[PDB]
Amino acid sequence: PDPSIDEVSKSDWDALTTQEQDDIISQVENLSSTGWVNTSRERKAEAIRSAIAERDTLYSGNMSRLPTLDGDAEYFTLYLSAHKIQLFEGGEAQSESGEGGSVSYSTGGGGEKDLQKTRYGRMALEYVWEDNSIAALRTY
Amino acid sequence: PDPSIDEVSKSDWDALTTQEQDDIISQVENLSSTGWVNTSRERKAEAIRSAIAERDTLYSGNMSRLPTLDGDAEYFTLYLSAHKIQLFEGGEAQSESGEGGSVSYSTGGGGEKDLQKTRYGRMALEYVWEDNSIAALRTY
Amino acid sequence: PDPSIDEVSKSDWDALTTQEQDDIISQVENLSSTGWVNTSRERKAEAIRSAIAERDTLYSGNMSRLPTLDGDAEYFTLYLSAHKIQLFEGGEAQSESGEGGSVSYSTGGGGEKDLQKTRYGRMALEYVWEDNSIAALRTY
Amino acid sequence: PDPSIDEVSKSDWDALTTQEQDDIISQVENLSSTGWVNTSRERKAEAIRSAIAERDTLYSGNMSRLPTLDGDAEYFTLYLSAHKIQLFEGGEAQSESGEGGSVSYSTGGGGEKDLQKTRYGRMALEYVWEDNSIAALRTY
Amino acid sequence: PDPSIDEVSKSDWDALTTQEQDDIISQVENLSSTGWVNTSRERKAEAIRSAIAERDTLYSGNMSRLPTLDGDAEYFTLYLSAHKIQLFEGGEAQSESGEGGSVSYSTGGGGEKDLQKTRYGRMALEYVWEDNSIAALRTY
Amino acid sequence: PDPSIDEVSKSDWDALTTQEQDDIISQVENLSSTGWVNTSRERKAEAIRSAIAERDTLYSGNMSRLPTLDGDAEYFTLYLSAHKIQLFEGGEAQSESGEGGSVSYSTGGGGEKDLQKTRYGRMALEYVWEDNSIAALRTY
Amino acid sequence: ATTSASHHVQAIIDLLEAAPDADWTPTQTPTVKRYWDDAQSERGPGADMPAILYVWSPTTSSLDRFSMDGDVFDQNDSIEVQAWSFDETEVEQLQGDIVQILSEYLDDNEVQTPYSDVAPTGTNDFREQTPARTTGHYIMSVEVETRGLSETAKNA
Amino acid sequence: ATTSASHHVQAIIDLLEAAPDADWTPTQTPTVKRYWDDAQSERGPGADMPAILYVWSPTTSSLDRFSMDGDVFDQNDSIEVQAWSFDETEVEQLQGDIVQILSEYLDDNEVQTPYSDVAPTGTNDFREQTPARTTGHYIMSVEVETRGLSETAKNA
Ligand SMILES: [Mg+2]
Ligand SMILES: [Mg+2]
Ligand SMILES: [Mg+2]
Ligand SMILES: [Mg+2]
Ligand SMILES: [Mg+2]
Ligand SMILES: [Mg+2]
Repeated sequence: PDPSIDEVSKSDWDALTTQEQDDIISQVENLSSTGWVNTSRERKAEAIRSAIAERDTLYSGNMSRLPTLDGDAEYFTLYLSAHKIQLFEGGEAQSESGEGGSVSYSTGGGGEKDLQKTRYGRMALEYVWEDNSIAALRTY
Repeated sequence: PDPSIDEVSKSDWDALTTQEQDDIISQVENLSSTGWVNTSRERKAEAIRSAIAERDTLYSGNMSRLPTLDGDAEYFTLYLSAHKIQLFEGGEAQSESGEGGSVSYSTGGGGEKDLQKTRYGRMALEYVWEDNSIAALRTY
Repeated sequence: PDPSIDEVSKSDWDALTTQEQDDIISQVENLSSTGWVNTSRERKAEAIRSAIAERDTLYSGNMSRLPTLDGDAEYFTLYLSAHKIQLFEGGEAQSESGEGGSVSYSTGGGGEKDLQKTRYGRMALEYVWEDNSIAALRTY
Repeated sequence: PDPSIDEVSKSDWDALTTQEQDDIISQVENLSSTGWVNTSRERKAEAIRSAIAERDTLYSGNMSRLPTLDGDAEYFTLYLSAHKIQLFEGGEAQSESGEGGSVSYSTGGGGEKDLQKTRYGRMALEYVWEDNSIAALRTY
Repeated sequence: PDPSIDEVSKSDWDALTTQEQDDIISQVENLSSTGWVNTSRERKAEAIRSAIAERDTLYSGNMSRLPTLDGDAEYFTLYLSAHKIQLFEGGEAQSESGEGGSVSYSTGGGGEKDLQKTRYGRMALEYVWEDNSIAALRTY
Repeated sequence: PDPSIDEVSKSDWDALTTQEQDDIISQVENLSSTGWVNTSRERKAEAIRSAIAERDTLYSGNMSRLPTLDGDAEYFTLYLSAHKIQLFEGGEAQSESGEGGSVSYSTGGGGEKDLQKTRYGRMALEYVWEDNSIAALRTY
Repeated sequence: ATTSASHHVQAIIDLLEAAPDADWTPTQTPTVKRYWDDAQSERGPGADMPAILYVWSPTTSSLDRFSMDGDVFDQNDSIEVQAWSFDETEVEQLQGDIVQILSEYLDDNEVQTPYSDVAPTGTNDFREQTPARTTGHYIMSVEVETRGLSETAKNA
Repeated sequence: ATTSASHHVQAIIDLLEAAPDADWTPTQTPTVKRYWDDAQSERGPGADMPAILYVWSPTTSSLDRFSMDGDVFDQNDSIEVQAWSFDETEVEQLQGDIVQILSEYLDDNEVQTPYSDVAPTGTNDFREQTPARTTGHYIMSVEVETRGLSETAKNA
């Protein structure tokens, strides 16, 4: 995309053309083999706008001089978007069956927090010190 | 929209036009691919009105001089609204079955508290310090 | 591939010819007997682009005078790509069933972090000290 | 094989003729009763090249001035190849069932370590001190 | 068996006549009522060649002046060969079923390591001190 | 039999006539209600020859000046042979089912070591201090 | 003409896709898919999107001998078309639409279709399966069969 | 002539293997196997290999009395052939092909085959069963019946 997803905040996202916004949505749809094709544009756009705001609020700032978002903010925002899109449909698909055909996806309980509950969340979690409290400060 | 969900209190919501309420409802309805379309307007309006009131009462004020609502108040109030609609529908589906076929959503047991019991609650929970009590105060 | 996957950064990956990029996809696709043939080219391209980005931004630098990546950076990036593609397809099948007959794949529960959760991730994990914090440093 | 699998590094493997490379592949195919006959040449070759590169990088160097690889490097690289080839198809099959009838393979399952996940891995693991950390050093 | 399995190393095995290899194979094939007959000759030869090499590398030398291979080296190498063939056939059957009827072999989970994973391994394990570290040494 | 099974070692066993050897095999077959009739002569002979060698290596000698084989060596060697013949076929059958008719055999988990895994092993185990130590020495 | 499809599932997809935007009862023309085009956790439409029809062959096709010559098979095929929507009136209208769409071609001579007969043979309602407490898809279906003379290799 | 095998499964394997490369529709000739040639987790092709056909006898063959001579049995024999591939169109081409290939021989007076009749009698689609997330095998099948007179050695 012309603006990459890490360049733009919530206020910037609302200013985008349909084409810029569609190119970013297309980039997110690459993260799933089904591309979430039955879920409408508005919902994917809302998930991205949420992921952008949530990055800028919960995952900006620092722990020591180090940024709290250590990895590539592009892929962090894409995974956080894909995580939210999945959670707009339902949980993780642990088990799927229809017309006798059946599959189960080895998920496990995984813990308790939102990012732990889906594969895109568990990828996003490595970018942000896995939500650990490594912040350190002193008297001067 | 013209207003936003973070720019109104319970008293203001009741004074919004139908259109302004409906646009906020239309924003909340983006948080599920299913849109909760078979649950009526009044239930979605009530879930939002309650989410606004519950933010302003239970999830407001300061904790060690920080805001308790540090996350984006817009998306927080949306997630709290979507959470409330989902509990108005009886909660998270663990499993579903029919002539469409069958699916399971990987939840496990999780925590005891309302925000731990649904995915929208677990998303809202990160905007409010995961309900932790880091508040602190001194003699003067 | 003539430019190897470890000889290229995200900036180089976007700058490769179609054929050079395709030769690297053609290499990654060797890591599964199923070849991920029913997931598109662009999805496999995005997976590799993201894997290169995480190598460069999360699995780079030093842990004492050691590198944080100890194994072959080619096969590490291949495993990281294969791991991403499998999560784009929903993860490991613990079980599959149909008129072809049925199978179960001995996964158990395993770990909680994304590399622990999938076979390509578990292969990559040995390349990166199993994600342990073995770095040491002195005052100067 | 005339050039044994321990007489070659990654640079050598890419320089081998089709025949020389196929003699090693032919030896690897003895390690399974099925011979992995539905999986193509290129995927077996990629697995062996990976096993060679992995041996030379992750399983090289001394440990307490003993070698980090104690067992025969031929059979280690063979079992490491067989281990990787299995993981290119899936896990160990815990259970298999055809048109009628069934069998289950008593695997039980080890931890998050890939070498615990398959039969060839669990053999290769004895060659490399069971991944134990008996390395030792002193001041002079 | 004019020569025999503990009277040869890997280099000697390659130098034996076809008949002497096949005689040692014929002796190993006695260790199952099923003889592993639907696994080909070459795979049984390979399992023996590997068992010979793995004895001489991993299960040789002394511990507190005791031999590490205390048990009869003939039967040890046979059990190690039978173990290797059984892992080439995919492991221990926990359960079998068909129009012949159904049977279950009482295995439980057992240990994590290869020699614990099959009955032939569990026999070989007693010949080599159950893999315990009895070794001891003094200063002079 | 003319030579009882406790009188003869591995070297003596090979010197036996067919009649002496058949009489010993016949004595072992008395330990099973089926007599293992579907399993061939050579396999039963190999199991006995193994049991003799394993007695003479692992279960000869002394601890605290007591013999390590305390019980009747005849019945110990018979049980050790029956244990091996059983393991040449498979485990204990915990469960069997035929033409609808079905039975299960109260085995339980039973531990880990090969003699613990089968009924003939659990009979043999009492003869040899149950693989416990009572070993003692002093300075002189 | 309207299909020339190589297999019955694609033939019925083509017939449903060849329907004019005027011949559906709803405002929006439905989307037609193979049953295997979508995974289970995302099967059926999202809100604010047109309703979905899933097509597949649920039971054995038969190849009866037509005659003593062996020159052709009397092939008989079966298909189910399921309609998924959140709207209970919309699935009812779609079921009626599928019936009165696939009742064209009822007695072709391989003119439009490659068949002698494409017929709705039955209809299922599954609305009673949808739990009322949650939002969720209603499902209804048309079972449709197909018959034609299918050429053999015997006489080259 | 072309098969002469003692049993129907090998006979249909021999018929499918005898088929010219020009008479398969895909780019490359499929591989023919007994169902029990492969282990389950390995069943079906890998990528960059041609599609695979699995042949077996799924049900009881009848031995009917032909006459009160007792000289011969009216043998009626059942086979299924499954096509496995990752391509949803390739399995359909293979179904089409298997029906054409096995519709030669349709009334041998034991000319090529050791039978009076080898006929496809039905076909199945199982493409609906493959999940949409994972790459994995589509499966389709042909059901085949075979008939002939089989000698009793009652009179010898
Ligand atoms: Mg980590
Ligand atoms: Mg958190
Ligand atoms: Mg390790
Ligand atoms: Mg060990
Ligand atoms: Mg012991
Ligand atoms: Mg006792």
